[PDB]
Amino acid sequence: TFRWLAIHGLAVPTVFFLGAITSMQFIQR
Amino acid sequence: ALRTRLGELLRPLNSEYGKVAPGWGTTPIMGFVMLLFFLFLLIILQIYNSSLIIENVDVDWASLG
Amino acid sequence: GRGWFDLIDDWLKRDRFVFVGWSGLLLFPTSYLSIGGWFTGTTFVTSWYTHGLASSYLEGCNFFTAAVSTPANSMGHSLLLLWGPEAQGDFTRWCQIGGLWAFCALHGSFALIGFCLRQFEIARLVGIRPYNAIAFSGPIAIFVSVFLMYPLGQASWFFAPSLGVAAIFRFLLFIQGFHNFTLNPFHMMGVAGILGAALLCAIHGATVQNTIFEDGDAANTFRAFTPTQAEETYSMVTANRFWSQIFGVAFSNKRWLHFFMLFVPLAGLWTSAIGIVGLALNLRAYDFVSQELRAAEDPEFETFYTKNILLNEGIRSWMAAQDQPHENFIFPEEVLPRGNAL
Amino acid sequence: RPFSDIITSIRYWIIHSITIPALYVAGWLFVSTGLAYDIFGTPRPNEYFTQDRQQVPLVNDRFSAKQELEDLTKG
Amino acid sequence: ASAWERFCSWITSTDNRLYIGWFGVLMIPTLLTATTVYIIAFVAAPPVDIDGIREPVAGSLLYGNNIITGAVIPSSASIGIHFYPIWEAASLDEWLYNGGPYQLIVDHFLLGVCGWIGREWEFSYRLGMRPWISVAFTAPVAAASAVFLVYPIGQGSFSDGMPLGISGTFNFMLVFQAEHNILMHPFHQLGVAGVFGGSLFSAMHGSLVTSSLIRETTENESANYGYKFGQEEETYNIVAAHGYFGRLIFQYASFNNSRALHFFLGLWPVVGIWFTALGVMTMAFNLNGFNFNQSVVDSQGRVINTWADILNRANLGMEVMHERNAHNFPLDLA
Amino acid sequence: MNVSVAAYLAVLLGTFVPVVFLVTLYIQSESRKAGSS
Amino acid sequence: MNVSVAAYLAVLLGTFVPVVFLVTLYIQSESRKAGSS
Amino acid sequence: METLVYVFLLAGTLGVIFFAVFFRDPPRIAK
Amino acid sequence: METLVYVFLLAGTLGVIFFAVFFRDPPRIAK
Amino acid sequence: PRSWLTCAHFFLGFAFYIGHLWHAGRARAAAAGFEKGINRENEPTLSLRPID
Amino acid sequence: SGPNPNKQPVELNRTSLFWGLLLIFVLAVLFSSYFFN
Amino acid sequence: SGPNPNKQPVELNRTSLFWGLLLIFVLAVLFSSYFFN
Amino acid sequence: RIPLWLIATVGGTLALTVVGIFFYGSYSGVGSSL
Amino acid sequence: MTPSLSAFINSLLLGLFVVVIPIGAALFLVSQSDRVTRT
Amino acid sequence: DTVVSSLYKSLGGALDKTAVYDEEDQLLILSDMETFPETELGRRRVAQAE
Ligand code: CLA
Ligand code: CLA
Ligand code: CLA
Ligand SMILES: C=Cc1c(C)c2cc3nc(c4c5[nH]c(cc6nc(cc1[nH]2)C(C)=C6CC)c(C)c5C(=O)[C@@H]4C(=O)OC)[C@@H](CCC(=O)OC/C=C(\C)CCC[C@H](C)CCC[C@H](C)CCCC(C)C)[C@@H]3C
Ligand SMILES: CC(C)=CCC/C(C)=C/CC/C(C)=C/CC/C(C)=C/CC/C(C)=C/CC/C(C)=C/CC/C(C)=C/CC/C(C)=C/CC/C(C)=C/CC1=CC(=O)C(C)=C(C)C1=O
Ligand SMILES: CCCCCCCCCCCCCCCC(=O)OC[C@H](COP(=O)(O)OC[C@@H](O)CO)OC(=O)CCCCCCCCCCCCCCC
Ligand SMILES: CC1=CCCC(C)(C)[C@H]1/C=C/C(C)=C/C=C/C(C)=C/C=C/C=C(C)/C=C/C=C(C)/C=C/C1=C(C)CCCC1(C)C
Ligand SMILES: [Cl-]
Ligand SMILES: [Fe+2]
Repeated sequence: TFRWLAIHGLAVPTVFFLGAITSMQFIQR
Repeated sequence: ALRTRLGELLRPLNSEYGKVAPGWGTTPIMGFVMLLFFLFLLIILQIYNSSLIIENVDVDWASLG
Repeated sequence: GRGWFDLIDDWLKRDRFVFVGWSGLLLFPTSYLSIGGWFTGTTFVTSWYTHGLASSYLEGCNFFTAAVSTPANSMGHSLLLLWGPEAQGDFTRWCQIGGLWAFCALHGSFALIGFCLRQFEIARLVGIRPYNAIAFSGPIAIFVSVFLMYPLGQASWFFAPSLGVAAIFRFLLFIQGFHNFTLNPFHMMGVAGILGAALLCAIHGATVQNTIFEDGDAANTFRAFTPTQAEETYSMVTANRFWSQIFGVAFSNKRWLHFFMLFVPLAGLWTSAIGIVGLALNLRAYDFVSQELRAAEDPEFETFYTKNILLNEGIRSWMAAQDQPHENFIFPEEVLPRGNAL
Repeated sequence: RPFSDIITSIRYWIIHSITIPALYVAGWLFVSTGLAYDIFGTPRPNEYFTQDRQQVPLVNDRFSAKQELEDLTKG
Repeated sequence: ASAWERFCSWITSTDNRLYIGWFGVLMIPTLLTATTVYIIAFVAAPPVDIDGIREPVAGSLLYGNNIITGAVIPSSASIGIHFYPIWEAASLDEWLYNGGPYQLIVDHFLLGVCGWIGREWEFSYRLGMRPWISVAFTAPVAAASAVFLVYPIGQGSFSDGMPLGISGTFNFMLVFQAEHNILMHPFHQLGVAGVFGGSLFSAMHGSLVTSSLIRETTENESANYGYKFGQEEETYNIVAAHGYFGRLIFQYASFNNSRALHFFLGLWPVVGIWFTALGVMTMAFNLNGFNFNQSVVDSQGRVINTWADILNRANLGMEVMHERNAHNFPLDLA
Repeated sequence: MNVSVAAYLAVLLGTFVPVVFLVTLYIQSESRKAGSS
Repeated sequence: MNVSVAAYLAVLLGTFVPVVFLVTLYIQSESRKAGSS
Repeated sequence: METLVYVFLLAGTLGVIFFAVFFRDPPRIAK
Repeated sequence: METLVYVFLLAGTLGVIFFAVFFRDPPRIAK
Repeated sequence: PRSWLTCAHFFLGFAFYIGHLWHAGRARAAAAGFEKGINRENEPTLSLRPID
Repeated sequence: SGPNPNKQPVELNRTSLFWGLLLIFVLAVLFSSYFFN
Repeated sequence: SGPNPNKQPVELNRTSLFWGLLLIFVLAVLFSSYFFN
Repeated sequence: RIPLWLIATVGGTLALTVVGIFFYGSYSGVGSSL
Repeated sequence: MTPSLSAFINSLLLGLFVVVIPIGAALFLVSQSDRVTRT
Repeated sequence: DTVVSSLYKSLGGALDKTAVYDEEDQLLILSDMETFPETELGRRRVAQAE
């Protein structure tokens, strides 16, 4: 599970933050 | 090569080069004291940093008088 | 292998995709906690309560203007522990006083320590000399001198380099305007090391790629190399002749060449670190006193140095009000140093 | 096993036709809910200034920083 | 068996200590002229009216400068980018008043470095080595042409080229940042990536080659003597360095091929410096770096500052203080 | 120019002492090489 | 007391240059003697 | 007078460069 | 400041005398 | 539009000078027949007399 | 106490001589303008 | 034009070193009081 | 089973789409001067 | 005991029970389970 | 076993007694230089160079 832990510790925050950023593009003041 | 009085006096203090206790020896207590000294250094660092305010410990020039 | 310490050592030093090692117990958490922290601070956390700025993608900033801004100047040099007397365990107030910068910087220092320890560990286990761990000492010196010792010599963490792109550009121009760091001979030695290292990289790459031996019949010559070959893939003699008769001098020894390639950037970084350590205490090579006195007594004596001093005065006066909001600098238009027209 | 050997496997994509978009949308509702502004204290577009607070807010003491932060962020 | 043939053989001779060649025929006189005039003007030259406002600026050692403040001042702004040789001046004194030595040195030096590019190609052809070291040299030359020639052409004055000094170089930097915001311009950022990556890869490559040196030396002897010039065998274990670097980061990142490694070494700084030279060439014609000033406004619409605005404050201070007596109108269009 | 006066000694001797040190280290070494033969 | 300023350079360098010359001539000779053996 | 020192130092650097180019140790292949 | 130079020169002469007395080349009879 | 056109065509002119240098050098090397590398058998430098 | 077995020769080849001379002269050039002030 | 047959070594024994150092230092001592003025 | 060239094509297309959405947000809404 | 001292002691306790002890236990269990062969 | 006995003040170091002499020579630089055989191409190249 160490491979899983490393790759997913990198990935899960990355996709979460990318979704947040793509949403943040539409805040529209 | 040369033998001297002070050399003879101090020879027992330099006669056990390479003598090693077998195994881990005193390493556990070494690590425990390492932990304690780390904690002490952290305490005094946070005291002067004023992240650890101790009563009756005023870290300031004005504490002198 | 039997003992518990031996078992942990055996597992940590296992040959897998990502080498962990004992240093990994210090690198992987802190490094992770650094990088995500940056990605957190540059994405959601603001500088509104510390600098008066927006510094997150949420506030509207882009990759350039987004940063993890330094703490407030009132914080001084506090460690800004989340449990400390400033935030007192409150995550929101901690992020609002810029404690996330302290988080990122203090975890990054230990991440650099862990990575240098990783270099030492892998060099030891593989069984080569530890020259890569000593070359990373240059970057360690840069980080320590610029992000830790400089603010620790100044009033607070506020004057440290805020972790960003536009933030770093502001740090560059601030340091120039207030310290005149281009005139610092140690900065000069550092930029010499950096540009000379880039020069060495470019010349070495071109020379090696252009004195390659013909080890194939393909016009594309990358496939004509084998990793395990015991033959040099390029002519040292031909390169030596080329550079000797073009430039007068040339490397004749590969080992000297590759140590030189190491030494130049590392020496540059350490030299510039000395200069920034000097700048921490305002011990700055700001001025040449002889020219200042001559220009004071001779109003027709002008040099590019004096023009740079005037530019530094302009930077300081026109930047202080918005760059140090905690000082509450109100400079009227009367006192601001200006020129004719613009 | 090698990276390309995993990526072209169908099982990989049966897993990640559902797992990846789930968190990609979780971030969307993280910020669209306004939850980020509350966790991280970031002012919204209508919170940089307020009545008697048409100037920049700044913390001017180390130890009472939380106190003046509430005082400034009473809203 | 003809005099011209013997002359061509001598010029293209691989037996001269320093190769001349046909590009050297143009390089050596031009570079020697530039060196001579630069040395003479740096040690002793009268002050130069750089800004065309009858305010001479001292750049020579004899007129109260040190090595750091000394410079060959750019030409007068009154000249513009008109050709200003010695024979176009009423006297040599007024040739020196308006900074003609800068034009002379810059023209001869640019021609000389072009000749250096060509001469690098030439020797390689005589050697039988592959070309392209010359192509790598172009990146440094391109930057020099961008600062010394293209920026005057775009701005329209040789006063705008970089001074041939150290403090004048800093002055040119600060004015360029004030007027163009070069730091936010992405080509300069690519150049910064180029030089930083060049230093990184130089340190890394040197460290790994020095770290895996094969044992060919005794303990009371420098390790460099383990390599003999012209030897056939490799002086270090590529496998050891490759494996160490693979364990350091991950296996796929490492360059198992040495030729690809050295191509990348030659590529990264050359492309970075090409990009930053091109960036200066484009800001010569006033295509400036990014301007995110007042890009964040609240719901009411008032500006919330960003780091771009705080950088703008420094740029504005430099803008207002540069050339205090030269501008009579609010816009710095020139 | 109101320049310092010990700066002359500083520059000249800080150039001279290392320079003569290097020249001595070179001459010693060469002499030894010649003496070996 | 008011004294010259280049006299410092005169004295110090006129002592230094011959001294390093003598030291170099000695070390070089010794190195050669050691190399012969 | 500092121009004397500056000129002397620059000339010395140029002389070291000259002697390094033209009086180098000649490269030769070992045996 | 000249007292510094005078003292340094006198001390250097005394040091040369010391090294000449105590680190001389030992006289030995040839064979 | 003047800035756009001037900057673009100055960029492309410099880039095509670089392309000229690359292709002219390669043409000369390939015509002479050493665009793939130095022949280990007949290296020209080893036949040349040493300088200095 | 007799001859020391740890005695070793010391060397500085000509390339190193030129490198050292260049370093010292360039450091003098760089720092002279700062020492004079 | 090849090796010169007129090449000869040069020496300065330690007694001569001390004599030269003493001469130079004493000349400096004597003439410093005249150079400073 | 899925050809890796198609996977690379679709993945690069999606990544470029995400970056272009970032670019649009750069020319629209908060963070844009308008 | 001031609030800062209580916070410091609590920080030490949470550092133990959230960082040091979990990582150590995981290392011990994984090293005891996944063992090298022929040591 | 006792408290004081547990620390084994009496037993030298708590775990320390009867120490062995370490054998490895820690101040030892390896000297196994490697010989690379001369190829025929190498002989041809040095012949041309000579
Ligand atoms: C490699 C691991 C590692 C390292 C080296 C660090 C290092 C750091 N962290 Mg931590 N951190 C880690 C993992 C790590 N962290 C992890 C995994 C998390 C996520 C849960 C965090 C979350 C975190 C936060 C949220 C913060 C830090 C902070 C810090 C800094 C302050 C440390 C401190 O004083 O803590 C306290 C001291 C210790 C933890 C050491 C404990 C020593 C022993 C084991 C205690 C023994 C108890 C003793 C017997 C008790 C008796 C009572 C009394 C008499 C002594 C420092 C740079 C602070 C920071 O960066 O502020 C800007 C901060 O706010 N970290
Ligand atoms: C020719 C132009 C030139 C050059 C080459 C340099 C060169 C330098 N300058 Mg600069 N500088 C210049 C012009 C130039 N300057 C001018 C004109 C000014 C005045 C406006 C300045 C003002 C200036 C200042 C104020 C400072 C410098 C500094 C430096 C040094 C930076 C070293 C470095 O690589 O830091 C890069 C940083 C590091 C190597 C630290 C560690 C980096 C770690 C390893 C990064 C790991 C990242 C990790 C993988 C996570 C990534 C996450 C991802 C999402 C991003 C270097 C000597 C600094 C200095 O002197 O420091 C001693 C400094 O503080 N310069
Ligand atoms: C750490 C921070 C940092 C870094 C890394 C850099 C990096 C760089 N900056 Mg700088 N810069 C900084 C901060 C920094 N800058 C700041 C804060 C500012 C704002 C004030 C600027 C403003 C700025 C400007 C305005 C410019 C730069 C430029 C550059 C580049 C200079 C090197 C170059 O192109 O050489 C390439 C090589 C050469 C220029 C040398 C030419 C060599 C010739 C061909 C031969 C010379 C022969 C010689 C005369 C004789 C030989 C003698 C013999 C005896 C050996 C480089 C990318 C310049 C650039 O990009 O130029 C294109 C530029 O114009 N920067
Ligand atoms: C800005 C320039 C610069 C960067 C970005 C950089 C980055 C890097 N250095 C590395 C290595 C090296 N760099 C070297 C020499 C140099 N490095 C230089 C300059 C740089 N080096 C220079 C000039 C030299 C020449 C001396 C060597 C010799 C090595 C390596 O061996 C090593 C490597 O493996 O390279 C492939 C790599 C691995 C570091 C690591 O794992 O740290 C561990 C720490 C981590 C991951 C946490 C970072 C903590 C930092 C300090 C604070 C937080 C930073 C934020 C997350 C991001 C800030 C963003 C900014 C916009 C502000 C990485 C690519
Ligand atoms: C009147 C006058 C004269 C006017 C002058 C006025 C003026 C302004 C003066 C300038 C003053 C000046 C000189 C001051 C400089 C001060 C300064 C900042 C000094 C920095 C010094 C310092 C200690 C810095 C530390 C960093 C440091 C170590 C940098 C060194 C930089 C350096 C020399 C790098 C190498 C550069 C270089 C040209 C390399 C060439 C190598 C080359 C020949 C390749 C050969 C080669 C390559 C191969 O790949 C192969 C395979 C083979 C075979 C081979 O051969
Ligand atoms: C027709 C035009 C001709 C113009 C030619 C001009 C060439 C200029 C020569 C410079 C070389 C200087 C001596 C370097 C020292 C030297 O003798 O090196 C010689 C050295 C030879 O090394 P080898 O590999 O033989 O050494 C192995 C041994 O060292 C064993 O360890 O080669 C290099 O390292 C040179 C590469 C750096 C070359 C750049 C040197 C720095 C140049 C900066 C000069 C300062 C300018 C300031 C002036 C005020
Ligand atoms: C912060 C903090 C506070 C207290 C305790 C706690 C442990 C929570 C601690 C630590 C938190 C941590 C470690 C959180 C983790 C967050 C992490 C790892 C966030 C990282 C997110 C990554 C992001 C966006 C990446 C975005 C990448 C982008 C655009 C890339 C751009 C690109 C795209 C999209 C396509 C091709 C071109 C290119 C440039 C490659
Ligand atoms: Cl005007
Ligand atoms: Fe190499």
